[PDB]
Amino acid sequence: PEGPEVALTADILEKYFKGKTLEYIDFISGRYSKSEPEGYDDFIANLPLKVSNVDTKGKFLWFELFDPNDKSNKWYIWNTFGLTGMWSLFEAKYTRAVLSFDNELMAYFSDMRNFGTFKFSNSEKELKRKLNELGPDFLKNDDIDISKIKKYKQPIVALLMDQKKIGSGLGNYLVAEILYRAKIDPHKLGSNLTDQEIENLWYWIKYETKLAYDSNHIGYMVNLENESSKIGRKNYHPNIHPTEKEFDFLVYRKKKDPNGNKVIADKIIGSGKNKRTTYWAPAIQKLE
DNA sequence: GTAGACCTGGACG
DNA sequence: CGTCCAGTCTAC
Repeated sequence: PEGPEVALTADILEKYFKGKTLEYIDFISGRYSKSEPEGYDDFIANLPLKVSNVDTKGKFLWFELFDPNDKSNKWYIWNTFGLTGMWSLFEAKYTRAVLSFDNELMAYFSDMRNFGTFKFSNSEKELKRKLNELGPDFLKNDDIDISKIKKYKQPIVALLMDQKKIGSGLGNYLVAEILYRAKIDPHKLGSNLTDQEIENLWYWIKYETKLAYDSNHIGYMVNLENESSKIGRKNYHPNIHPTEKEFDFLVYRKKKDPNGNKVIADKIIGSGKNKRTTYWAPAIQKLE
């Protein structure tokens, strides 16, 4: 669940559930079966509700609902995928939440590690502040000012993994692939990047996110792979055209890049128990 | 900057 | 068996 997976998932959810009426939501296992989500009791007390939209910003997804007869009464379902969260049209393994729509329609959210989150709110004010905590969506926003990179004396890989400083949506596999394509050493500080490197990086961020979004089976939303190939793709970053028809890992979790160059599995980011692995090829990515 | 935790495996020896 | 590896928040 990196930006592209969450965006595609929302598009599929919109295809199958926009305009549908939600009658009930149940947490059959995981964290929310042990302790209910924030705002759950009030939400259930207000069902049924019609789904007006399903949107995303970076890795954050949310459902917007309302009472047909009371268009003022607007509710939101906040959802975070974590590391293994997945939505599906069938009750897959690790199903945690079951959404019951009218006419027997069903939607399921499964999450093996249970790192995903759910929150219910009928406050648009709160949702807005939540969205403001996230930087511009790297996939959906075509006019981001990444030149802001230069203001940070931090490793470029850290700045890109951050969901607020420059933009939102990039995760561990996307950043590794983007820096390799841009030929930039992960350790390189944003403050040391040239304007030439900046515009180059921006190019690849768009290329990689769009390629990922257009893919049908990268592997992090397997429960909807059949649906992925039965729905189109919004034309984000209209001017960018990836040559490959399916996203492929050039360095992430690889022993060597496509040309035999050694791939290092570096521990640049995090500390203690939150250390992430950054894959890069020293022969290709340099500090220039 | 450094450490841990949330929670459940898969892959490997 | 055991040992790594696999988004985000909290605390000294």
